[PDB]
Amino acid sequence: AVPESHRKILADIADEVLEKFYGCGSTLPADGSLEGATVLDLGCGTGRDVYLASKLVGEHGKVIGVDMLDNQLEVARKYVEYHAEKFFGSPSRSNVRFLKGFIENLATAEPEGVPDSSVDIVISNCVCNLSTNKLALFKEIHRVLRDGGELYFSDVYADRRLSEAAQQDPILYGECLGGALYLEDFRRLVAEAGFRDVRLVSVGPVDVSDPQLRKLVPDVQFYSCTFRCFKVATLEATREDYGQSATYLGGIGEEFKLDRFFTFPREKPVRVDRNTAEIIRHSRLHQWFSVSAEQQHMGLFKANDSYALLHAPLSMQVEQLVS
Ligand SMILES: [Ca+2]
Repeated sequence: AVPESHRKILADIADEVLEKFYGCGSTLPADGSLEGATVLDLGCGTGRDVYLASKLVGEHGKVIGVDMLDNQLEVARKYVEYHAEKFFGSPSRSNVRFLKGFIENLATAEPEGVPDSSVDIVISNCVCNLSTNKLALFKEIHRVLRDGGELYFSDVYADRRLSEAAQQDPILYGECLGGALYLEDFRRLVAEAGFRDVRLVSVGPVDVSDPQLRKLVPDVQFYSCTFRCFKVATLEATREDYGQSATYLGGIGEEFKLDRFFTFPREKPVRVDRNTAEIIRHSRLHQWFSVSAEQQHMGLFKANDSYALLHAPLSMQVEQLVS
């Protein structure tokens, strides 16, 4: 937890914001990739993650938080000036705002709604499983994102379908296990929402130890997954070879790790499927990459040392890439 680069910025953030923040922090993409981005944190709380992003996006970027806990927002809302001077030398130069509303309908949040195609990166940590309608949440994320933008988030998933009994249990529900999707049900739902290519960034195990809770979910394996789901018009459901290479140019780290299949060393050409090329080309990432032209179609993409897993269901990717 807590990368070194963030550590200094957190030391700067108002102690009331940190003391009262509920939850784990939203993980963020590589810091350099955030410059100038518009970022939205679903379930922002006291604003810990909003304020951290504020600094990293710089003065041209902007950050929006949403949440419906009155108490937590009121804290967030009154340290705007604080952080605008601590990051940007004047108290009237804040690049952030907090909105009150259900994450399921961003359009009706207060002061203002989040308009269509206005956001580069949507972040959240552990909001979906406590959510009332997952599909409507995902559809709404897709609405607010611009082309090339991404949902970059962490949640709890399961390696199989939970029983109605487990879904009804209030302790399980509250731990965000009860509402966990089977990963394949997840992949289909999110695709029905418009996101056709889901990329695994990292995965951790989650254990249920308490013997009676465990009895509702006997052999179920839960995982904490961070996924990134780009909104890019040209993506297909399959990962197809059109003979391309991408080359990370430098500037935002020694190397760029797109997901658990694709790592790009500075100035070394790496062969890529066309989905991966389109993500690079239409996302903010284009700035730090060179992507070669589409040739003739060559079949499914195999020029990767884990290609069989690359095409396998999410379930197999996750379980293999923990162990
Ligand atoms: Ca949060």
